[PDB]
Amino acid sequence: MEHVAFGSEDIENTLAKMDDGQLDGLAFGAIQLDGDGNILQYNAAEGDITGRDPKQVIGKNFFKDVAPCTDSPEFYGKFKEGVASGNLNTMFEYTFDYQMTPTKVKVHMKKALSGDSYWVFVKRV
Ligand SMILES: *C(=O)/C=C/c1ccc(O)cc1
Repeated sequence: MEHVAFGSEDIENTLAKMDDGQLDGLAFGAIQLDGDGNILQYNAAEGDITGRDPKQVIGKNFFKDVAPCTDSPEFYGKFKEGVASGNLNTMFEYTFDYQMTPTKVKVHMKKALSGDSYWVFVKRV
């Protein structure tokens, strides 16, 4: 076995129905979004490094109301491509340095199978 897997234990499935402790003990924050970039879920992993938390970032747009860096052609860019492609599936090396310290993370976002969503999993590096 290797370290925590990015795709990990079928996140999307565990994020549509949640797991034991809402699978918040992962190493990659799992966030969802609804046709606009409105957070649907966030989990405690990423929210534990920055403190965002889901109940707090709930309603906050993860593109401009939570992270002002994801509103670019590399983060929201591949998101506007996956949303218009009908199968969001992209990743990229990003750095969360918003009002805080310099964070590094390998991102991996895909099209949630809940019916039509968009989740961005950030795996701290
Ligand atoms: C860009 O500045 C992103 C910042 C960010 C993303 C995710 C988090 O949990 C915290 C900050």
